[PDB]
Order: sequence, then structure tokens, then C-alpha cells
Amino acid sequence: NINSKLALTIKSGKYTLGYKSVVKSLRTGKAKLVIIAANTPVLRKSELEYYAMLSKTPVYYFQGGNNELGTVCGKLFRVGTLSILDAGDSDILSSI
Amino acid sequence: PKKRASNGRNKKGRGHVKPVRCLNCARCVPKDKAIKRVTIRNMVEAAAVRDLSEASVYAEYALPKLYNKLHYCVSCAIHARIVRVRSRTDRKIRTPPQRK
Amino acid sequence: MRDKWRKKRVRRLKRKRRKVRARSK
Amino acid sequence: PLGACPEGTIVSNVEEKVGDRGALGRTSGNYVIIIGHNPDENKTRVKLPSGAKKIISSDARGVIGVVAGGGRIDKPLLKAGRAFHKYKVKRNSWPKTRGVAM
Amino acid sequence: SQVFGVARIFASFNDTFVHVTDLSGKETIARVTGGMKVKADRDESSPYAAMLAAQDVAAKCKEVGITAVHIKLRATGGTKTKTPGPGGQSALRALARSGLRIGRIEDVTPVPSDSTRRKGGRRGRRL
Amino acid sequence: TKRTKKVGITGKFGVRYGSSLRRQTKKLEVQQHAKYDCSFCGKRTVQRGATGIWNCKSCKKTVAGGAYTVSTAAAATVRSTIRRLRELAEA
Amino acid sequence: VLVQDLLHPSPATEAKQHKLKTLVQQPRSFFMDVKCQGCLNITTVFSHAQTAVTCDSCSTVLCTPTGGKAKLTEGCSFRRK
Amino acid sequence: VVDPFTRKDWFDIKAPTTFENRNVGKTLINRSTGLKNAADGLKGRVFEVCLADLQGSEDHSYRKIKLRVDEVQGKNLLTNFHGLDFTSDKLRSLVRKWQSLVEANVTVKTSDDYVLRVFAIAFTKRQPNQIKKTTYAQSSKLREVRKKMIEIMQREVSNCTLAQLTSKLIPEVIGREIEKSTQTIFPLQNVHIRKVKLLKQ
RNA sequence: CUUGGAUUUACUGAAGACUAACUACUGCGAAAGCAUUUACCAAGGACGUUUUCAUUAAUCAAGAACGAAAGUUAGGGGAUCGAAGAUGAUCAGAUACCGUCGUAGUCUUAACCAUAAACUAUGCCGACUAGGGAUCGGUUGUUGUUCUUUUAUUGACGCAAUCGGCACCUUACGAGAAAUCAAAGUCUUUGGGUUCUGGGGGGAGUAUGGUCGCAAGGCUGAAACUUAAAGGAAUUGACGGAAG
Ligand SMILES: O[C@H](c1cc(C(F)(F)F)nc2c(C(F)(F)F)cccc12)[C@@H]1CCCCN1
Ligand SMILES: [Mg+2]
Ligand SMILES: [Mg+2]
Ligand SMILES: [Mg+2]
Ligand SMILES: [Mg+2]
Ligand SMILES: [Mg+2]
Ligand SMILES: [Mg+2]
Ligand SMILES: [Mg+2]
Ligand SMILES: [Mg+2]
Ligand SMILES: [Mg+2]
Ligand SMILES: [Mg+2]
Ligand SMILES: [Mg+2]
Ligand SMILES: [Mg+2]
Ligand SMILES: [Mg+2]
Ligand SMILES: [Mg+2]
Ligand SMILES: [Mg+2]
Ligand SMILES: [Mg+2]
Ligand SMILES: [Mg+2]
Ligand SMILES: [Mg+2]
Ligand SMILES: [Mg+2]
Ligand SMILES: [Mg+2]
Ligand SMILES: [Mg+2]
Ligand SMILES: [Zn+2]
Ligand SMILES: [Zn+2]
Repeated sequence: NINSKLALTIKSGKYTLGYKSVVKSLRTGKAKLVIIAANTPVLRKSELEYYAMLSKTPVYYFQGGNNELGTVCGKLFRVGTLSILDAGDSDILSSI
Repeated sequence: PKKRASNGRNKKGRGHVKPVRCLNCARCVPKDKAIKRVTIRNMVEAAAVRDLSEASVYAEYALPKLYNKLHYCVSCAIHARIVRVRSRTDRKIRTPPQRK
Repeated sequence: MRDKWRKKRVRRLKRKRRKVRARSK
Repeated sequence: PLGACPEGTIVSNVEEKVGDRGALGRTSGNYVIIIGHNPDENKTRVKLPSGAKKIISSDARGVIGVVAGGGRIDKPLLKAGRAFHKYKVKRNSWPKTRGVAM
Repeated sequence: SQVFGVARIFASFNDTFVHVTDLSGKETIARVTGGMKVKADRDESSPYAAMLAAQDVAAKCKEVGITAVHIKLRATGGTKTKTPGPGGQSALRALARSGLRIGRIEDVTPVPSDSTRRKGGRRGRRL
Repeated sequence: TKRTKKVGITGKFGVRYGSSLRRQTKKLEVQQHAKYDCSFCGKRTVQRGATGIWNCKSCKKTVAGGAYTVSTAAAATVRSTIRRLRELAEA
Repeated sequence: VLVQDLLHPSPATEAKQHKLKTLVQQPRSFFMDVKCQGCLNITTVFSHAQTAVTCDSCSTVLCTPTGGKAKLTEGCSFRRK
Repeated sequence: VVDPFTRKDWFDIKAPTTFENRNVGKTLINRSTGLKNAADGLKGRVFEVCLADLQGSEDHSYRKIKLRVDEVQGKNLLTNFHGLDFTSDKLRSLVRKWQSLVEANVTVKTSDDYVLRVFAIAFTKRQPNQIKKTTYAQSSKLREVRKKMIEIMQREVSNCTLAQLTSKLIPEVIGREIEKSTQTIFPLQNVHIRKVKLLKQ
């Protein structure tokens, strides 16, 4: 179900893919949600979640690796983390 | 020639049916072909239901039954006379025999 | 003879034929 | 410690005696299976790679898992040179002349 | 006021076990088999041998003090036959007729969910 | 083009050692020269070092594995048994 | 039966026939005008509707699709056209 | 030879207060000697006694309770609840043809951290005015009944201690509540909690 | 195998398989096949439709996918059964039936093999010809019935229709050598479309050649020669270590 919600958000809404974009969006306060893949290094995870704690942003832990997060986003590359900037037709922020 | 329109089994609209072992000889027989009898017998014969009821510490105690479902192959059943060879015209009758 | 055992016999005779020709290649 | 591992635990580098720092199941692909415990006598029964059952102190230690590098014997050496290089860093036991040929 | 044991009677088609334990079943009080009372294998499972064995079991149990038993009849079970042997009924009637008191009777034949292959082969045992 | 019909990597051995031994070498030597998925970074950069040693070129993680494959069946079973026991009834 | 009027079948047996097996096939569905309790606005809805149609006035679902005829929600009254 | 029964000492088994006839019966063990105590070999014993005996009433004749002894006070054995099961004959008399059988099981923890597996069983009931030969429920209905079963055992076990659950079991509260809760799904008969198992103590 | 405590009994644990009863003239799948729960992944028939496209279709040499069991190669597992083998009986002999063990195998992972009485011994598509009751899925109309909950928009059940299935019962207009068949009918009153196969029995699924396969083997496949029958269904009798 979350795959369908994520596909709808990627298709209609706004997002950034990648650690540097996610951290920039957390610094600027433009992030509504940060999704982190399961096989992300723990040091990077605990740093993303310290940024999210400071920014008051929810964190969703994807159960698959960055290969499955990449194919969920409809991408042909790997996505270690991503931030949802604007949930459009989806309700992921209201469901997570 | 063809002896039975059902081929002696009960497989129609089906490819394969998992087998069962004959109770008497342990022969692998398809589940639909096996001769199956459901028996619910008293565990104590009526001769001994009296002395066992008097020896019972419970007044008005019902003796439990023994429930069993027996599976026979065609050879097991014919040998034990569970089923018998019937005439050509009498083979078609599918009502249960009227004995019980 | 039984057809199945006759078939096994013929298989054994083909085996012998094959080995005999293989002897001289 | 062996007593801290439930029955059926696959364990490796197990101590025969408390403190010898590992004796059993040390070669590639090998391990020791913990069969059961006898808490009254403080003993544990294990099954060794040879198939033997042994009784060890429950205070003896072991490492959880299978020794790495397994499946090595599955490939043929294919060559005398391969056996030569195998024993060049083990010891002088190869090649072997048959005693009947002496 | 009575003291209950558990009379675990195992009646197969080759022998008959009359095994009297306590209520818990960890303590055996008397175990006389039908093969201990006759010298022919063909009649180790006879009703006569099972009844005599049960009567001797009752006599030995009484002098130890067990005054009542619950009955747990069983057949061989497993992949083999599920019907109790001919001697279990005679050993039960003999126990009832020997002055010992009988409580509940239950069948505890081991019945597998499905199974684990049965001996005899695909074509069964011929003869 | 396709260069060999069936020998594959064992074509370096020529006609020697016997066909059964060469196909036995081929089975395990394709496994020891294959590239495996890194369980840590997700890239296909894992190669064997010495026997039992599997290195990832990308993230420089070394993992202990099998002689010719990254994971043996016994190790896979222990990994799954431990993950069950924990992430389940025993929390 | 050798003699039978095939061109003028009895309308009782004609109505029991399957919809494709009549002399001229004709749908058995129809359109209804559904009045929700909240307001009064004619809204044409197909009887075997596959969509959860909502009226313009109040955002209330008029019918829910089923295997056959759509099931109207409570407080909604229908009249066959 | 020695007659090892001269060295047997009889002990009394005491049931929890949930039952009525707390005089379960008598057991025996080798008399406590210097080398071997009677206590260590007598504790840990499991007694299987029918609930009809534990309650006097014959309405419980088809359920039998396992009591596990874990403390000894002189000649009395203080037992605790160890499990529930149906008799084989009762289950075989309930499993007829021309009807649907539905089963469910769940691993559940009590209020006091007693790990149980509870097995529920039920059968479709043939209506009094029913004419067709068979009474079969669709597999979707069986899945919905199974889910309602699962969430009812989960609720009625996680909200109570083991003694209270036993007090719920004796009048068959859970089976009647499952039957009541599944009325709008399919008619059922002989709805029972047929087995409860202790895994870890 | 057993006074070295067997068998039996209770508790505990570990291994692999396997899913009893429910289970049926019942379901699904192209077939082989598929039966513990739940989750996830992608499929499917039927039904309903006053949605959409408009001949896109039917059968198919060549060429492909899948294909029970057994079998082959290598790991894993290897509880139970168990080819081979070993053993105790029976017998004139039994290296057979019966008993006790038992290796491959049985299970699984990567690949092979492509055969079965793989059967409904009945190719696939289409039209028509005769009555009946059951049953599974869907849909549409309706109860002196039980039930949600106390009632409805609960569900179950009951009565009718219908489409699709798995089948069944009676008759024989009709077919057939008959057994029998609602198709094996609409075939000398011979023509709806199309694929495959057979031409007396053996020799023979043999030889040879080709091709696939690691192998076992698979597919394709003669001739010389030989022979008056072989065979199908039914009738009367005779016989049976079959029943009455
Ligand atoms: O006692 C068994 C058991 C087996 C095995 C294994 F298969 F790996 F050898 N490992 C077990 C372990 C272990 F730690 F993974 F080794 C702990 C407890 C029980 C184990 C069962 C089966 C697995 C789930 C419950 N324990
Ligand atoms: Mg015949
Ligand atoms: Mg079908
Ligand atoms: Mg078949
Ligand atoms: Mg040297
Ligand atoms: Mg050598
Ligand atoms: Mg010399
Ligand atoms: Mg015979
Ligand atoms: Mg089952
Ligand atoms: Mg079904
Ligand atoms: Mg072709
Ligand atoms: Mg193997
Ligand atoms: Mg084996
Ligand atoms: Mg065996
Ligand atoms: Mg011999
Ligand atoms: Mg034998
Ligand atoms: Mg063929
Ligand atoms: Mg058939
Ligand atoms: Mg054919
Ligand atoms: Mg219907
Ligand atoms: Mg010819
Ligand atoms: Mg003939
Ligand atoms: Zn047979
Ligand atoms: Zn890596």
C-alpha cells in the first residue's frame, strides 16, 4: 500500500532524492517527510534523524534497500534517502 | 470392453487425486477409488456394558464411542466381502443398501 | 513374452549391438 | 558460555575445558551442535563434526555460527602443482611414495 | 475417598499391555502383558491371556493400595491399524470383574495429522 | 560470437584432467569469479579475495563467506534462525 | 412440439428469457432519478453503475457498485425512468 | 526381591481454587532418603484430570485439565494450570460430513506473562428449514470467521490473567462469545476453544 | 532388541518429511498437477455492463513453453519407507510372494532428462436435434423460516428464473458389429472449417543415417524375409484354489 502511496506522490507531488538534497531541504525547512532506506549506514541515519529532530520532521523507515527505494520511485538508480516536499494527490503525510 | 462408465472410480473434471493406504494391506489406492466405511462402534460390547456400569463410580455414565473411517482398496474390500460381485444390470444401482 | 520385458530384452540387445560396433569404431 | 546457548545452537571454536581458548570445530565449514544441557551437574552435551557426542563443562565458551570458507573441498585440485602449492605452506608431507614400491 | 491411578491399556494385534500407573503417569504400579502369561506367540494377544493378565494386575495393584483407575485404551496407532486389539476388551472386563473400580474410559490412540509413509510398499503386502 | 559450446571458463584447461573434473571445476569457478550484491551499499562490487574473504570495491567492507560463494546454506540457515528467534515471539 | 408461434411468443415466457436470447435482444437495465434526503436535485444514474457517483449539490455517494445493480445509500430514493 | 513399593510415600494433589473438588487424588514417589529427596523427584509432575471431575458437573465431561505441580507443602502438592484439550471421542463426534470445519490458532501472552497457544474450532450449522443436502461456507467466509476468532482470542487472553482465563473457560465464555460475534457471518455450531498450551513458564 | 533394564509410561528436546478426520459422482488449472495459517507479488474463468476497438478471427507444417514418476551431475539435508544388497522362513528349487535390517532414492538448491494405460483409450472451433432433477460461481425477482440486536442497509436459509461449468438419471427419434452413445446423432438422402494418425499379422519401433542428451535414452525410421489369419463385440456351453 505504501508503494502505491509513494508512486502517487512521486507522480504528482514534489520530492528530492539523495542525502545532500535531503539535508539541504531539512536546513531550509522545506521538507514534510524524510524516508530512509533500511540498508543506509547507521551513522548517516542517526545524522538524518538528528536533523529531522531539530527540524520537527517525520521519518519513515523504508523496509527495503536503496535498490528497492529507487525502483519504488520509478528510477533506474539507487536512492539511499529521499524527502517529500509536497504531497500532492497522495496522503502519505497523513498516513505514515 | 468398458466395464463401468465411471471407470470404477469417482474422478470427473479432475486430473489427479492424492492416494490413501488400504487399512488391511497398505496398498496405495487413489482416494476417490477406495471403498470407505464410517464406523461408530461402542467401545464396550453390550454384554459387558452392564458389569462395567455397575462397576462405574458414576451414576448414569455414558460410555464413549469409537469413531473410525476405514479405507480399503478393491482387493481388500472384495476379499473381506465389504462389496460383492453384482450382475451386469445390478451394477448401476447407486442407492445405499437398505440394511441399517 | 510380456511386452514390457520383451522391450527390456531388446534394449539389452541394442546395448550389445552398440558396444560391438564401438569395439572397432 | 555453552550454558547460555539454547539447545540446537550452532556454535564454533568450542572449548573442551574452561579456558583453553578454543579446541573444537575450527576448520572451514565445520561447527558444533549443542544437543542439550544438564544444569544439576553443570554439563552440556554437544555433537562434534566427526559425529561424536561429548560432555563439556557448561562454563566452556564457543563462537556462534559456522566457520567461514566452507565448501573448499568441493573443487578438485586438478594438478600436482596445486597440491604442491597447498603443502608448500603447510609441511613436508607431499608427495608420498607407496611403500609397496620401495 | 478412592485413590485413582491410570490404567493405560495398549491392545495391539500382536500383544496386549496392561500398564497401571498413578494419576500423573510417571510412576508405574503394575505392568503385566499378555505375552507373559502364555508360551505361544500365536496367542500372546488372546482374550484369555489378556483377561488373566489384567486379573493378576488388579491383584498386584490392590495390595499396594490403588483402589480406582481411569481407563486409557489405545491401539498401535501411527501409520498402523487404528482399531484396538481383541484383548483390550477382555482385559477391561476382567479388571471390572476383579473388584477394582473403574472411572472414565478414553481412547488415546496416536492419530497423526497426515503421516510419514507407511510400510508395505506401493502395491501393499501380498500373500 | 559464442566461443565455446560448453566448456566456458574451463577452456583454459585444454583437453586435460577429464571432462567430469573440468565441469566440476567450471561449476565452482563461475561462482568464485562472479560478482555479488553488497548487503551494505547495494552495488555489484563484491569479489573474492582469498578463500572465505569477500571484499566490496566500493564501500571497502570485507565479509567472511564461503570458499567459492558469498554465503553457504548453513550460514543462511543460522542467519534466518537468529533473525526469527529475535524479531518475533522473543522480541 | 411441431407447431408453435415463434414470431409472437407469450410475453410471460419471453420476459424470463436471457437478455441475449430474445427475438430482439434488449437490455434489462434502466436509468433512475435518485433523490437524496438532503436536497432536491435530479441526478441521472445508471442502474448497473460501476462508479460511486456523487451529486453536485452535496458530496454524498449516491450508489456503490456491486456485481450487478448498484446499491443506493440510505436516505436515497429512486424512481425508474 | 526388595518390593520397591515399600519405599513409596503417598502425597496429595491440590488444584487451584477455580475448581470445586480440590481433592484431586493421591500420588506416590520413592521415600526421601539421604541420597535422594522425594521432593525434587515429585515436583514438576503433570497430572491430567478431567474437568468434569474438577467441577462435579457432567457438562464438562469432554474437557480435561493438565495441572503442573511446582511447590510442595508436606504431603500436599500445590499445582497450577498447565493446559486444556478436548477428548478424542468428542472431537470425532463433532466432525461430521456435509458441513464445513473452521479452525484457528494464536500465540498469545497473558497479563502475568504466561505464553499460550489457543486453538479454536467451529462447524457450520444446518438450519431447521434447510432443504439442500450440504452446508458449506465459502472460503472467504471461513477467512472472515477465522479473523474474528483470532481477534477474539487475542482480546480475551491479553486482557486477563491465567486464573481469570480459566474462570472464563469453565462456562465456555470465549466459545459463546465467538459464536455470538460471528452470527452475521455464518451460522455455527459446537464453537469451542478446544486446546490451550503452555510454552514457557 | 532384551536384568548392561528392552517393550511400556510421563515430561522435555532435536531432525526431516507429510497436511488425517472435514474430503463429495465437489472446486481450480493448458496439461502434468494443486488440500495447515497469514502476509506480499503478479495472474485467471464466469457473471454484470445502453463502456471501448471494429474482423482484429478458427485450426495450425517449421519453430517454441510447460511437462507425474523414475533416472543423471554437484552441494544441502538425510526422520520414515525403501530398488540393489544382506538376512529368517516356505519350497524339490526359489537369490519371489511373507519377516527384520538396509545403499542409492524418497525432501531441497542449481542444472539436465521429455517419457506414462501422460485415458474420457473419444483433437480443436462452430450450428442444430429430448425430457428431468441435483450441484458449484455470478446476476435478477420473492418467504407461516432462524438469526444481527431490538429492527432495518446483517448474514443464513426457502422459492423461482437465467447465463457458464463438473457431472448424473430415463428414452432411443438417430447412430453403431455390438458393448454402448445427448454424442460415438444431424454419415450412400454421403460436403461447416481445420490439424494429426492408420491401410492384414509378424520382422519392428528393429537395422542404417541424422539430430538432441553427460549417460540412461528420446525424436525420425526401413527393407530382406515370413505368414492365413491376428484382432473387436456379443451368444451357448465348460471351467475357477470367486460369490450366493
Ligand atoms: O531449537 C531449534 C534451533 C535450531 C537451530 C539451527 F537450525 F540453526 F540449528 N538454531 C537454534 C538456535 C540458534 F541460536 F540459532 F542456533 C537457537 C535456538 C534454537 C535453535 C529450533 C528451530 C528453529 C526455531 C526454534 N528453535
Ligand atoms: Mg476383462
Ligand atoms: Mg476445468
Ligand atoms: Mg494422470
Ligand atoms: Mg618430500
Ligand atoms: Mg595420494
Ligand atoms: Mg624398486
Ligand atoms: Mg490373494
Ligand atoms: Mg488438516
Ligand atoms: Mg471447495
Ligand atoms: Mg511440431
Ligand atoms: Mg545428493
Ligand atoms: Mg536415507
Ligand atoms: Mg525399514
Ligand atoms: Mg534365501
Ligand atoms: Mg520383504
Ligand atoms: Mg507415447
Ligand atoms: Mg482415467
Ligand atoms: Mg494416446
Ligand atoms: Mg446458484
Ligand atoms: Mg502393416
Ligand atoms: Mg473377445
Ligand atoms: Zn492392486
Ligand atoms: Zn559495498
